[PDB]
Amino acid sequence: YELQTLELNMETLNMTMPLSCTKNSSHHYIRVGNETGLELTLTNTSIINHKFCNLSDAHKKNLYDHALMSIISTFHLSIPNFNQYEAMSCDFNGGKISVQYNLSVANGVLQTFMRMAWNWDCIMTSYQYLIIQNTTWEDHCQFSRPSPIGYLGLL
Amino acid sequence: YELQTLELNMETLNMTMPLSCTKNSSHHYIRVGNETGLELTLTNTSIINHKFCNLSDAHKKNLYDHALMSIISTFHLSIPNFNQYEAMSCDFNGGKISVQYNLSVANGVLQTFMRMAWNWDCIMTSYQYLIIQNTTWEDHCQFSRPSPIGYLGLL
Amino acid sequence: VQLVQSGGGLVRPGGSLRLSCAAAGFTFKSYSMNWVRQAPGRGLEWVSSITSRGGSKTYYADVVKGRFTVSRDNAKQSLYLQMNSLRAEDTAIYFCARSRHSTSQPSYMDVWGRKITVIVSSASTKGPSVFPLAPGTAALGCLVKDYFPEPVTVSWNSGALTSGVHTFPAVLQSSGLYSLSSVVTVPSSSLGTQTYICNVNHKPSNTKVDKRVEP
Amino acid sequence: IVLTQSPGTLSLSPGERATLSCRASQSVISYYVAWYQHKGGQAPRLLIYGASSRATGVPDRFSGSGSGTDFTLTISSLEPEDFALYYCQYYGSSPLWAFGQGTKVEIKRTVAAPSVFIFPPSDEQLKSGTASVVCLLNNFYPREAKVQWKVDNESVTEQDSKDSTYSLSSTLTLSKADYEKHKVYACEVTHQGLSSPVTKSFNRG
Amino acid sequence: GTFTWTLSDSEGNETPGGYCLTRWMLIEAELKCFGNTAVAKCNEKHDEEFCDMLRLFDFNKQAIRRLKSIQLINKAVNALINDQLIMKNHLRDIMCIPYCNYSKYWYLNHTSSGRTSLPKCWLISNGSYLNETQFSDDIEQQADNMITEML
Amino acid sequence: GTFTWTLSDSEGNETPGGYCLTRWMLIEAELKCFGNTAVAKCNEKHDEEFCDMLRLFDFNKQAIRRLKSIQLINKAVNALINDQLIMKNHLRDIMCIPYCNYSKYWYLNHTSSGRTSLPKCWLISNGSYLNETQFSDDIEQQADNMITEML
Amino acid sequence: GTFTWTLSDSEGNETPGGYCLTRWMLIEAELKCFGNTAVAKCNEKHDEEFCDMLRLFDFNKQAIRRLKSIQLINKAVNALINDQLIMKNHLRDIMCIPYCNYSKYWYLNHTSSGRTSLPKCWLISNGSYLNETQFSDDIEQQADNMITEML
Ligand SMILES: *[C@@H]1O[C@H](CO)[C@@H](O[C@@H]2O[C@H](CO)[C@@H](O)[C@H](O)[C@H]2NC(C)=O)[C@H](O)[C@H]1NC(C)=O
Ligand SMILES: *[C@@H]1O[C@H](CO)[C@@H](O[C@@H]2O[C@H](CO)[C@@H](O)[C@H](O)[C@H]2NC(C)=O)[C@H](O)[C@H]1NC(C)=O
Ligand SMILES: *[C@@H]1O[C@H](CO)[C@@H](O[C@@H]2O[C@H](CO)[C@@H](O)[C@H](O)[C@H]2NC(C)=O)[C@H](O)[C@H]1NC(C)=O
Ligand SMILES: *[C@@H]1O[C@H](CO)[C@@H](O)[C@H](O)[C@H]1NC(C)=O
Ligand SMILES: *[C@@H]1O[C@H](CO)[C@@H](O)[C@H](O)[C@H]1NC(C)=O
Ligand SMILES: *[C@@H]1O[C@H](CO)[C@@H](O)[C@H](O)[C@H]1NC(C)=O
Ligand SMILES: *[C@@H]1O[C@H](CO)[C@@H](O)[C@H](O)[C@H]1NC(C)=O
Ligand SMILES: *[C@@H]1O[C@H](CO)[C@@H](O)[C@H](O)[C@H]1NC(C)=O
Ligand SMILES: *[C@@H]1O[C@H](CO)[C@@H](O)[C@H](O)[C@H]1NC(C)=O
Ligand SMILES: *[C@@H]1O[C@H](CO)[C@@H](O)[C@H](O)[C@H]1NC(C)=O
Ligand SMILES: *[C@@H]1O[C@H](CO)[C@@H](O)[C@H](O)[C@H]1NC(C)=O
Ligand SMILES: *[C@@H]1O[C@H](CO)[C@@H](O)[C@H](O)[C@H]1NC(C)=O
Ligand SMILES: *[C@@H]1O[C@H](CO)[C@@H](O)[C@H](O)[C@H]1NC(C)=O
Ligand SMILES: *[C@@H]1O[C@H](CO)[C@@H](O)[C@H](O)[C@H]1NC(C)=O
Ligand SMILES: *[C@@H]1O[C@H](CO)[C@@H](O)[C@H](O)[C@H]1NC(C)=O
Ligand SMILES: *[C@@H]1O[C@H](CO)[C@@H](O)[C@H](O)[C@H]1NC(C)=O
Ligand SMILES: *[C@@H]1O[C@H](CO)[C@@H](O)[C@H](O)[C@H]1NC(C)=O
Repeated sequence: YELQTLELNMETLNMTMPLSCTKNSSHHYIRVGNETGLELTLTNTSIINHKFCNLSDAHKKNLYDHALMSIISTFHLSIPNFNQYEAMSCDFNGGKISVQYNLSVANGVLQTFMRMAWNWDCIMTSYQYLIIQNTTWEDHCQFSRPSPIGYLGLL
Repeated sequence: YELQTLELNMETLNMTMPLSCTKNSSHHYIRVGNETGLELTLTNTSIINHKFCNLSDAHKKNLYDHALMSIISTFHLSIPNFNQYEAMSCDFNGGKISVQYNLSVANGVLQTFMRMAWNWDCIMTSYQYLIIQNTTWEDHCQFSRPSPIGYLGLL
Repeated sequence: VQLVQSGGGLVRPGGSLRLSCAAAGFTFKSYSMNWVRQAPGRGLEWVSSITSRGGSKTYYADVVKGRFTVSRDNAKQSLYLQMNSLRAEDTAIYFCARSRHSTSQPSYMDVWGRKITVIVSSASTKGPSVFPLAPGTAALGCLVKDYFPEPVTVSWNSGALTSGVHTFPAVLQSSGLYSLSSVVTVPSSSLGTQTYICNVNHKPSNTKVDKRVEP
Repeated sequence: IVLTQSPGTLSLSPGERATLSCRASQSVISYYVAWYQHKGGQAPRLLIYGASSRATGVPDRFSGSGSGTDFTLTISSLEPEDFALYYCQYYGSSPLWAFGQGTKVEIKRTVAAPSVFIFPPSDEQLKSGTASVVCLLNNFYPREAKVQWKVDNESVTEQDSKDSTYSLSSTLTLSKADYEKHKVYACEVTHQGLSSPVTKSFNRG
Repeated sequence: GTFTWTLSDSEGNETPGGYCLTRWMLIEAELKCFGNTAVAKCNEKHDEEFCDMLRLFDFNKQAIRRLKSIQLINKAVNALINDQLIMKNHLRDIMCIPYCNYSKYWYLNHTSSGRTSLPKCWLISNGSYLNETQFSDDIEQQADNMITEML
Repeated sequence: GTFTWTLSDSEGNETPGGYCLTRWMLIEAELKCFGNTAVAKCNEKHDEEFCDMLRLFDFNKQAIRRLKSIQLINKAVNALINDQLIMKNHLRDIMCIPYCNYSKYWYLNHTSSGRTSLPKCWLISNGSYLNETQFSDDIEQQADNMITEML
Repeated sequence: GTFTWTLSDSEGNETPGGYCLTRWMLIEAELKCFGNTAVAKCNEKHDEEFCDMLRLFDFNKQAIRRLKSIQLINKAVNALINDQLIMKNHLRDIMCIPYCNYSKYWYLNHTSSGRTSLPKCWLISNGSYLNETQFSDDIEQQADNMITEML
């Protein structure tokens, strides 16, 4: 005869499953492990201008963090279709991680955004570049509490 | 209200589905049809020294038994994170069958064996080679009663 | 959740006894029950088992088969352990515990109970006798002999001196009566200064004997 | 099943790690193995249920491992209230509840010299019925001690928190008419700290 | 997805439905036929294993007769069984927990009526089988609904 | 496929079944435990959005202890959850309809008995939650069920 | 996976549940309204053909109304329907057994009450629709349910 509400904390499921949260439509957060963190930032500018990258040696050079490559691999695979030209590029020199996508096609990447940190048409955003970067702990989860369904559904 | 037990015989499900059984920790028997047979073994010795082997002519020759190659097809397809680089020691000259690999990456193939006939870390067996062979209708299936769900799990 | 119960005590050889384990605070029928004893000095021993809300499968220890019966009543939620033809090896402390036995849950007794003393004896309680043990640093003692298994309190100088006093727990005897010795150690200076009196108070028969041990 | 613990008694001080071993004979299913704690007055607790698991209200100083016929219970750090009896338990086989024999963990210290005393009977004990003589040792360590009685050449308390050092008594008993035979009686006690045996005797009168 | 196959019944059956295992698919046993009511619980629960074996037996029985390779099951592996039972048992095995090897089962029979329960498979652990006592409550919990089956 | 996992239960529970939820994965609350009767309904419904979270909690609880990467959940995701719920809520949100984000839940407590019912979840739309009145009938509908629980 | 879609309900319906077919949805017929009691059995079954068709009809209504290519169903097909029914019917057709084809259905109408039954689908076999007596017992089997519906 009495109504009650409970809100679940999704922070305990830390390492068993990656998590994700939202500050603003510019950048999305991914956390894996105890501390490992990735930013998915929308920006009109380009921070790297190298013209050649490839994925075979990225897993072949074998000195990387192998628990991290998986999320960007599933991001690369889950996009519906892809242009023959490799507009997207990557760079992992020095151990760092940098994956850039030249938005300026966008339909698939925008639905991937709608799912990773979660009418139907090809409306595009005014931003022109996606940057995929390493980050520190800092704080990206304050407006909305983090959840694991941003990654479970796209597996 | 009394208790009873019954034990199913998987021998009848003979030709509809492949069957598999175990002798010891390094031996596996695969049977399809009525007389054909495959041996899956772990052994420290190399046999085939031919470093060149392609899979296109394997299905292109068409002189092979087309109801058998599918099982080893699913076997090398189900293994995860396979590099497709080298060490593929396949051989089918004269119509025969032979597949072997180096174990010295092995985590995936050992998990494959554990699934195909039945903690979690990168277990390193001391054996160095995996042998695929044709065989005759012997009495391998004696240590444990053969079951078909080993193949169902992989599929 | 906890189990409350009572029972046990002194029973003459050849009698009959009943152990009751009452239950409160959980769904009784959905659990299995165990009766386990602990003899003085050794490890725990099985006594009996019973399964869940069928009363069907019953198991007893290999040693004590036959003289025991175990049953469970769901209406009053009580474990009843009926003991017949008592022997001389039943003196121990009993626990009544509960555990479930399925696929998902491993086996463990979690909600235990209260220990229950059980003792068998031929004679009744008979008041002990107090003996003196007067001798850099020396020691003096009070001994009590011809003593019943029930607990007693023995004290020096009405409890004024509570430092360096050792009371020895009763130990297995031959005749069938316990006994115990207490010793207190003091330096040479304190000798002959403070009056020391051995006091024994024993609840069965309420024997309160106070003997002033002096030369 | 024959199920035993090892070692019989452990002596260690807080700060380091310690291990206890449980061994059986028949093949052991790891999923039905429990580890139990038994202190003085309180009812026994459930330290671990499962081969390597955790209880609801247990500190993180405990861990378990093993397989086959070997079980290792490891405590990485100690506590002032972690010295009592331990047990390893298996469900099934014969009988259904296979409790272990026993284990005990104590504190380590250097050797100490016992204080010895001998108490002979008195003249009033003709009313006692049977003569008794008490050979008493106090404040000795370690547990290894042997007591014997000689003609013409048991009781123990618990380890105390304040001192952690043991006591021992021997109550030699002789029938009244049997005592008037001899006149000199000795009790001797030996322990590893004192290699040379020390024997003390008394003369009737 | 979800399994969709159905029981084909027999000719000499005493009831309209209900499978009856024959002599050739059992070890050291005769032919036994279960009641229709017990089989009626297969098409309404996803946490049972014996009905998967019955579905495979039926599929093979129709395959041998009504048709004269192995792509028949590659195309129909899902329609018969549930892969998540395989996955769940594999996860139980990899965590060193009792699991089910799909080989032998235990059921509960009635001396007079013959009404039987749906068998659940016997559990193993590292090449060693269990005893009856280790899952005693299971053996009795089903017994309870037997009384409830009288209602 | 179909979810197949089972609930582990806990030592020291009022009843054999029933999942008790601790205080390390809640917000502004201590540990909270549900009745076995409410737990009995997860293994029979597919549209419930709550029991998936209990299954994920139990999987993590049993993966932290009896182990020592992330591929485990890659292999177990289907056996744990139902991706069709994710797709259903995605298609419902893309059509601008209130949808459940699996963040907070409402249940019908009972003051004395404590027989809490299985919670559905609060919905959301464009970042704003709802109000108690907007799903009034829902709040009442489950109430009817509890009356039938008296039977 | 499992189907997860729901019912959109109507405005003038007597009962909150239930789905009313339109005249422009049938052939040589009028609009028909099914009771909520009958349609309450779609969410608790997996071997029916009518409820999948209703799910597709609901999805079509919502898609044409609340939006303005074909990838929508390319992504929602698993949610709306169950491919295992397609596999089952295809296997029954390849082995030459009478089978359903999602074209025409049959149900029972109680004239006075107005309560209906879930329409199980008709059967075809190699270009010839079945004749009524062939599945006679089924036509009366569901009839027995109406007796049990009196309770
Ligand atoms: C990463 O996950 C761990 C595991 O849950 C979190 O640590 C828990 O934190 C809660 C809240 O303080 C404690 O009650 C638990 O005891 C902790 N568990 C362990 C194993 O330490 C940790 O907080 C998570 N990381 C972050 C940054 O939140
Ligand atoms: C291959 O499968 C067939 C089909 O079950 C087996 O033949 C059956 O064997 C049993 C056992 O004696 C007989 O009762 C059946 O009548 C046989 N069915 C036939 C002949 O159609 C055969 O034994 C199996 N062979 C192997 C090597 O496994
Ligand atoms: C399992 O048993 C088989 C057969 O009993 C063993 O196969 C042996 O293989 C070696 C070559 O690797 C031969 O020289 C032997 O003649 C085979 N038979 C034997 C040893 O009986 C196989 O080695 C066994 N598995 C293991 C791990 O030892
Ligand atoms: C989002 O917030 C970050 C805060 O670091 C800011 O740098 C960025 O410009 C913001 N973007 C938008 C679109 O508000
Ligand atoms: C990939 O890119 C690296 C970087 O220059 C280059 O050395 C390599 O040849 C390319 N191809 C492969 C197959 O690695
Ligand atoms: C992210 O991690 C890589 C790993 O070595 C490191 O090289 C890079 O500097 C990190 N990025 C930061 C700290 O912003
Ligand atoms: C990104 O795309 C834009 C398209 O407007 C192009 O002008 C620009 O050169 C591209 N950046 C590259 C190729 O680095
Ligand atoms: C990027 O460019 C678009 C149009 O060129 C503009 O609308 C948008 O505000 C720009 N974003 C930023 C962060 O300046
Ligand atoms: C196995 O079968 C192949 C196919 O005919 C044949 O070439 C080979 O010789 C066979 N091996 C044995 C050992 O019989
Ligand atoms: C393993 O690698 C060695 C080279 O180190 C090669 O000689 C041998 O043929 C390989 N064996 C297999 C089975 O691939
Ligand atoms: C294979 O070689 C490894 C490494 O030398 C050894 O440990 C193992 O026992 C060998 N296996 C045999 C000889 O069967
Ligand atoms: C299984 O049983 C064997 C005894 O045959 C034992 O050596 C082994 O440790 C047990 N456990 C595993 C995981 O093999
Ligand atoms: C099962 O019971 C038998 C008694 O016949 C016993 O020998 C065995 O150890 C028990 N446990 C098993 C087989 O795991
Ligand atoms: C159950 O018992 C009856 C009578 O003993 C027997 O006819 C029947 O076959 C038994 N059930 C099975 C499955 O064998
Ligand atoms: C339901 O409410 C009662 C008091 O009204 C409280 O004791 C109980 O904990 C509540 N249930 C839950 C699951 O919190
Ligand atoms: C059932 O019959 C009644 C009256 O005979 C009619 O109004 C109703 O439309 C019928 N049902 C359907 C589904 O047409
Ligand atoms: C139905 O009846 C007609 C004539 O009465 C007959 O030709 C037809 O074959 C029957 N239906 C079937 C499916 O046989």
